[PDB]
Amino acid sequence: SHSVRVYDTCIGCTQCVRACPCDVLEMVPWDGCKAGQIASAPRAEDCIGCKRCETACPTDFLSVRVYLGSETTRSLGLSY
Amino acid sequence: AYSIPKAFIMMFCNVLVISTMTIQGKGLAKGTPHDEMVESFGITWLLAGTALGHIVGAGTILGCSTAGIL
Amino acid sequence: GDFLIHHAIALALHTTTLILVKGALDARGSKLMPDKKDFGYSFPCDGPGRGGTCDISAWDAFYLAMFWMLNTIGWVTFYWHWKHMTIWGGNAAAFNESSTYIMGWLRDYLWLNSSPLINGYNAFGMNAQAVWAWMFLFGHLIWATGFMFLISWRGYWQELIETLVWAHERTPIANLVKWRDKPVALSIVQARLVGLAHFTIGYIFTYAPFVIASTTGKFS
Amino acid sequence: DMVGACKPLGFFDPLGFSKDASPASMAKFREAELKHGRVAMLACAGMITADKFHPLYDGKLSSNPLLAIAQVPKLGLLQILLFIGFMEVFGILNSRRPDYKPGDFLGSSQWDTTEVWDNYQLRELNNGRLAMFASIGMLTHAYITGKGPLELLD
Amino acid sequence: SEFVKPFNNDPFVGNLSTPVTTSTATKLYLGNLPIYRKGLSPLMRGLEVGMAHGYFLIGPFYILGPLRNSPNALLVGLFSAYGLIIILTLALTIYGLASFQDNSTGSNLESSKGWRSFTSGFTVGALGGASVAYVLLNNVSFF
Amino acid sequence: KVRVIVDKDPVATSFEKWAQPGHFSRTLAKGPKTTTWIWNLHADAHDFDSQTSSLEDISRKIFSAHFGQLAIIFLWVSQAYFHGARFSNYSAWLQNPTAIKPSAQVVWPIVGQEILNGDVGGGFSGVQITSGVFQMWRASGITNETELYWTAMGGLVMSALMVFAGWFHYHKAAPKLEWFQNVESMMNHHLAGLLGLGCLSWSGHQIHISLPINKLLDAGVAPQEIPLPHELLFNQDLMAQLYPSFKKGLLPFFTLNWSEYSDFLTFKGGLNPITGSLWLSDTAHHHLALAVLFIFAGHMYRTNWGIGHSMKEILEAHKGPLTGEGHKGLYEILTTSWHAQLAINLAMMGSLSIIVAHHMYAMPPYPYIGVDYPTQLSLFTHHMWIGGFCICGAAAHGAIFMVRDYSPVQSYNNLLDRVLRHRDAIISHLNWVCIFLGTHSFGFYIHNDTMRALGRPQDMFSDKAIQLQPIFAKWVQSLHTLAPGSTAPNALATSSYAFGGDVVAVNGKIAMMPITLGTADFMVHHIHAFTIHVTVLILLKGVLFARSSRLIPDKANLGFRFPCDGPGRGGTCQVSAWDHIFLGLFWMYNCISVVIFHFSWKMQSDVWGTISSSGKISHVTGGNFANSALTINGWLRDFLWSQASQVIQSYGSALSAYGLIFLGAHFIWAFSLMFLFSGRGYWQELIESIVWAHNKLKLAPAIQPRALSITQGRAVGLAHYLLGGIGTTWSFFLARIISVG
Ligand code: CLA
Ligand code: CLA
Ligand code: CLA
Ligand code: CLA
Ligand SMILES: CC1=C(/C=C/C(C)=C/C=C/C(C)=C/C=C/C=C(C)/C=C/C=C(C)/C=C/C2=C(C)CCCC2(C)C)C(C)(C)CCC1
Ligand SMILES: CC1=C(/C=C/C(C)=C/C=C/C(C)=C/C=C/C=C(C)/C=C/C=C(C)/C=C/C2=C(C)CCCC2(C)C)C(C)(C)CCC1
Ligand SMILES: CC1=C(C/C=C(\C)CCC[C@H](C)CCC[C@H](C)CCCC(C)C)C(=O)c2ccccc2C1=O
Ligand code: SF4
Ligand code: SF4
Repeated sequence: SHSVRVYDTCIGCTQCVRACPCDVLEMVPWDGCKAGQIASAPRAEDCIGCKRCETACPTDFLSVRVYLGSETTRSLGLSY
Repeated sequence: AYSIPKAFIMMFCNVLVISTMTIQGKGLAKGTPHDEMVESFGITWLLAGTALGHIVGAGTILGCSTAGIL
Repeated sequence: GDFLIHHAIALALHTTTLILVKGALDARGSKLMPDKKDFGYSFPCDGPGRGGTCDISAWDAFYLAMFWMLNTIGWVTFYWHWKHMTIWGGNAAAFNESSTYIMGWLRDYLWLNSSPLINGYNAFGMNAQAVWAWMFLFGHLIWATGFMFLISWRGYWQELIETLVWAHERTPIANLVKWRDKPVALSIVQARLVGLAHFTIGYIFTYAPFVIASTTGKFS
Repeated sequence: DMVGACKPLGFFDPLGFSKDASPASMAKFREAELKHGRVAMLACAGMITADKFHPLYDGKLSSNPLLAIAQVPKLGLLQILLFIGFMEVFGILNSRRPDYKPGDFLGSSQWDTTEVWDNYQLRELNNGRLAMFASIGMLTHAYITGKGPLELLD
Repeated sequence: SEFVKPFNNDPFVGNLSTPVTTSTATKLYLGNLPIYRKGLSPLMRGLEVGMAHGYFLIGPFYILGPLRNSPNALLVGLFSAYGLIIILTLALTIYGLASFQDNSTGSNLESSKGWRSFTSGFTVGALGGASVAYVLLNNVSFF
Repeated sequence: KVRVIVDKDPVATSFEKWAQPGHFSRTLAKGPKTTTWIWNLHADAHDFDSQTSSLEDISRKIFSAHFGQLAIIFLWVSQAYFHGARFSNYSAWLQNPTAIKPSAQVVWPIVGQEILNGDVGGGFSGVQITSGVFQMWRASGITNETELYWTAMGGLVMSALMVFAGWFHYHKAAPKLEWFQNVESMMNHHLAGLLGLGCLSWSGHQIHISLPINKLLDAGVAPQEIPLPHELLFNQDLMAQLYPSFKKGLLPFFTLNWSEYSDFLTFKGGLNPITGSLWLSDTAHHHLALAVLFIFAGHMYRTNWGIGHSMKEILEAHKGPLTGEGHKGLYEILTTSWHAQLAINLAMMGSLSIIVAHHMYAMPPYPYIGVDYPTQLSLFTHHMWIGGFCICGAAAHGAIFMVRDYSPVQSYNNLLDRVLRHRDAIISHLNWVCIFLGTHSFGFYIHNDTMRALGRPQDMFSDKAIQLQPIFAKWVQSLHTLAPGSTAPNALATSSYAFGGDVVAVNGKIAMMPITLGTADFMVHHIHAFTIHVTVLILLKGVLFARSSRLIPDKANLGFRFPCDGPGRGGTCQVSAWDHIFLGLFWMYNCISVVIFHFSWKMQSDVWGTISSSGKISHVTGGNFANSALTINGWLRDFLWSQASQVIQSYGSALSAYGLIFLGAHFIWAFSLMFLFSGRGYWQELIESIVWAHNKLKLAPAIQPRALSITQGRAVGLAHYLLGGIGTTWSFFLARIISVG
């Protein structure tokens, strides 16, 4: 499965979770950001790797980042 | 028009078309009275009826002339 | 003609070096992707975000420079073969006069010297160069087949394979025979590799019959 | 009950048959009716087309229906018989099935059919009846005159 | 009057109950073919399939082969059919090896023993069918 | 009630939004920040549906845009007529059509390009034309240049009128959506009013001006002594001298003695022996019959009066057991969505252009056009290409409708829904058809090549080794040859001489000749079928999977054209219906290229040529198609290599322009492969390096440069590919045919 990571440059815009089509990402409380939340990836096994989170991320470089890795049925998104 | 057979054929075709035509489910052949057809459709009932009567009359007259029947 | 073709060779060498040097130096990272070293050498892309990130991995700079390698060596070998064919025929004036323009290159080298190859086999019979003619058209076919992989990309073929999977699973009799590995379209890098290999192999297998068969038929 | 009843004759059954007969007998009657109609339609179409358009066998087989089959080779007749026998053993298995609907190889009891289905079934039945009369007429004309249908019409 | 409905009353399965898929004729023909016939052992299924395929495999090679216009046309066609049947049963054996790796049930096409029996029946039936077709084509003057 | 309702002064006439470039688009109205803004401007220029949300405004914009297009077309017709009037040898060609080469373009002497003004005969130097306009005007009856000049001026006036109408119907009096949605009245007026009266007026023009002038010209009267059309129009005595039935007047029309006009309203068929083209009396009768047919057709649909049909009820009445609700909702779809109408109309327009190409070569309609071999090849190839392009536009706009204007509420359980619900079966079966057809058709060629290379001609799929005869095509040809006696008794000759009959020839050259079909024709026709089927596979898959697919359930959300959905799921590259169109354009290019190559080789080998007095028939290539079209080697040698001589050897002659365009088209085709194979990331990094170089000298632009978008790179590659290929074939065909014919 792919590896989803979130770096502390996040600004709690919750747009990665909205762009997420597989419920891989969720907001959790945090101290560093003023919004008091940070994206996290507790369900990376469901990740497919379309990087809509990366597309929607507005930071100068991506606070949320996806590294493609081992392929599975879920990651390949095969209905068969 | 020149020939009495041609006039007879055209008149018969026009009358047949006017009798057997149907507009929006109303027609003389379908037991709609003449007065009701006149009120519902007006002179559009005669204009379309005689136009198609002339078309079918031309078709039958030209066919009969080709076949030598006339 | 030698002046012009040498400057063309310089163009091709400098462009190939440009592509390869840029790939090598931007392999670690770039302004569009400063963390490329984390992804590695050969990865498909970074997605459509940031305007699109096709062919960014610096393996794709090998892929793209292989085309220029084939181009430059093709120009070099065309130059050598024509300048030597004319001199072997004692007709160097033809090269000195016609090599100064591309129509002369297309007419007096390819079209003129392609006759003994394509006439390896015809309707009236066949010669010992029939094998070379077959191969010229076979290299043509492989080169053309590479264009499919190079132009058409993965999503179309993945959807098509999904339809074929549906058909195989739903047909009777044949559905008793069932795969073990789920069929999928070729990966992005895989298909780039396959298309490049088809391009290169068609290139060599369609030029080798020409350079050998024309030289053999003319014997000069 | 069934679909055969039609406007010109209504429920045509002067000689009983329908009553005092088992449901199996009624199903057999309708299966035979549909088989006769279908075979007769095929025969009528074959005679009509083969009178004036017979490209097979180098166009040498006669237009007479009662002599073309005589001139057809033995292997062709054997293959036609084998095909018809295969269709008929499928019909026999359909008869043995527990949800048989006389003549219905399509199933048609497992879909939400409506009155249009019955109307189309009646269309099949009436065309089959017309072909049943017509094909026997064609064969009798061929025996009498020696000409086929369209040749006789000429 | 709908004629295309969900497959087995399941709208969310990727299929449709069309006349082609589900009609009584289709059900009868498919279920009575050897691969789906009831009570046939895997050997019998393989045997029937084998003779059916080996009977017709000879014909293409016999008529359209390189030695069609030769006195040994039929013999060459039979040898070609034998070679193709050898390749086919090798394909069957490797397919069984790859698919039915671990199995102890038997008497089922989806088991190692059952598939081996099916392949054996196919091989014997195909060889016999090709030989019978050779004999018939030699004695074609009968028909 | 069908009525006219418009809004008065809906838009002000001002240049403020000329100055503001991206006014139409919400996103582009802000201003440029990157060079992608410039590209997006042109990409979204005419996307009215994306620009606004009012169907009324979209319809008004479309209507006035159509007026602008009509103005451009009128200017184009004006250019044709005016150049014929002024810069052409039309008078010399009219005096001597067989010997004089038509030409209506002259190049100035600037850089030695005056060599292109070749010797075309008649004491005139210019560029030979291949549009057939000379034969068109000869058919129309134009015999002098004042007529060409005046019709050119009239065309200019019409173009100005169209520009004025386009301005008026958007800025002064724009119609309403209620006016636009009167499809029944529109169909009535276009059938009876546009097509019917157009055919009627053309038939009148023919009967009054074209039959007399053409008959006199064929008799031998030179154009100077021809009576003028205004004289012929009312001089019934001269018309009676020419066609005796004209002395009877219009009474034989009003009374149904239509047979009296048999002399100038004929059913002869075949080709006129003098001009080697269709009889103009037959053409006049044809157009008159069509006028009657269309005026009859145009009274079908309902309007303000009670009589008439309604397309809504006609569609809703057509539903069957295997289709559920049937055609319910399609009337609403086609009344609300412009893209569906565009799709249907483009498909029909393209197929009709292909039919025009197939008919014009087989039945040469204009005088001396059959012997004009460049004109026939040019018109056929042109219309085939236009047809393919229009068909792919049809597929693209069908996909656009599916993405944007589709909605299940209106299409619950109709034909569109039922088609979407088994698109998988449709595409899988077409996939099998494509594989089977391509395998067999191209494997015939590959088998033949292999056997020839192995020295086994007896094992080939040839006319004498293993015949694949087109029995059905031969049967249809036989029926069409026997038709004039049996099934078309009043027709004297065949509809076309391609099916069979005599060999029509004018002077030495052959206008038409029977086209015999054999094994090579079987193979190439099945190749055509395979190519058409694969193009349909790509386009139909793009249309059906526009909404979604097993790979992307929410493909409709992304849009119509989008680059991808990331590298997930193994890679979702080119999943868009736009990318399906991009792939299908390559395939129609392949299809039409093979079709035109087949046409060119078959006609030069088997129809075109010269016939001697003794009856010897000598063809351009010598009938080599039947034996050399069996192998790809023969296609490469006896067609491409053999006929490229006239192109490559063109330097220093009038066809040097064709040689230069040949090389340039090759260059552009090769250039396109850069865009087709490369990717945006490489070019963006290279642009970053170049931007650094510019920033070092303090000249990096405020509008930051960017690599082209992925969709744009694909579009640019496709456009350059198509331009290069079509230009290569254009130069090759024109040079070859002008040199040899
Ligand atoms: C042999 C073919 C055949 C068969 C098996 C049937 C069977 C049936 N028809 Mg009949 N039918 C037929 C031909 C046939 N039909 C033909 C050609 C017509 C057109 C006139 C009709 C018209 C018709 C109508 C209008 C109706 C039926 C109906 C029925 C059903 C009830 C009557 C019954 O039991 O008849 C039993 C029939 C037989 C046992 C066949 C043999 C009959 C005698 C013994 C010999 C043949 C008669 C006669 C000598 C003909 C040949 C001479 C000459 C013409 C050469 C039943 C399913 C009714 C129905 O379906 O209601 C629900 C119904 O409404 N049929
Ligand atoms: C696809 C196109 C094609 C076709 C039609 C043929 C045809 C032929 N080739 Mg081949 N050939 C091809 C491509 C093709 N070739 C290519 C691409 C090459 C280059 C490698 C060659 C190279 C080649 C050589 C070197 C030779 C041939 C030869 C032959 C002949 C015999 C081959 C043979 O034994 O087949 C055997 C075929 C079969 C056992 C089965 C074929 C498929 C069956 C009939 C399909 C039935 C489907 C059925 C309807 C499905 C539904 C059934 C259900 C309803 C019950 C034959 C004329 C030989 C010859 O003598 O030529 C004259 C020969 O020496 N070919
Ligand atoms: C009746 C004809 C017709 C109409 C009205 C439309 C209308 C439309 N199309 Mg188009 N389309 C057509 C035919 C038509 N199409 C055909 C034949 C095809 C098949 C190729 C397409 C394929 C197509 C696609 C795939 C798409 C559209 C789209 C669009 C929309 C935006 C177009 C735009 O703004 O372009 C403005 C104009 C330009 C950008 C300039 C284009 C320049 C071309 C590519 C090259 C011209 C080369 C020139 C002729 C020769 C150069 C020679 C050289 C030597 C210099 C618009 C609704 C787009 C959309 O989003 O639709 C909703 C879209 O994605 N169309
Ligand atoms: C010469 C170059 C080439 C070749 C060989 C192919 C081949 C194919 N393309 Mg195409 N394609 C090309 C260029 C080419 N393409 C280019 C440049 C593009 C980019 C625009 C595309 C884009 C494209 C798309 C988008 C699609 C295709 C499709 C197809 C397939 C069509 C179905 C078919 O007939 O398969 C049969 C195979 C052939 C015709 C190839 C030659 C066959 C010979 C005769 C041998 C066959 C016999 C045997 C099995 C093998 C030989 C023996 C061997 C064991 C040694 C096929 C695999 C379509 C597809 O997949 O449809 C199912 C499809 O969707 N192509
Ligand atoms: C259904 C159908 C169809 C199809 C058909 C088919 C598919 C057929 C086939 C057929 C065939 C394909 C047949 C076969 C046969 C076979 C046989 C008859 C065989 C035999 C064999 C034998 C007898 C053997 C023997 C042996 C053995 C076993 C072993 C050892 C050796 C020996 C020799 C002893 C069609 C299309 C028409 C249409 C309609 C329906
Ligand atoms: C009876 C008969 C027969 C048969 C026939 C048949 C079988 C037919 C079929 C037919 C058919 C089978 C038809 C079909 C048609 C179709 C159509 C007509 C369609 C249309 C479509 C459309 C119009 C579309 C549109 C669109 C697009 C394009 C895109 C988007 C969407 C939409 C929808 C908008 C025979 C031969 C024996 C002969 C005698 C008679
Ligand atoms: C070559 C190439 C480029 C480089 C092209 C770029 C950056 C755009 C080039 C457009 C030019 C500027 C158009 C005008 C060219 C004129 C000759 C320039 C002189 C005029 C100036 C005043 C602008 C891509 O960006 C690209 C992107 C995606 C897939 C393939 C490719 C691709 O193949
Ligand atoms: S920067 Fe990315 S991860 Fe952080 S809040 Fe914004 S969208 Fe979410
Ligand atoms: S289409 Fe291909 S190259 Fe482009 S972003 Fe998607 S995976 Fe990368």
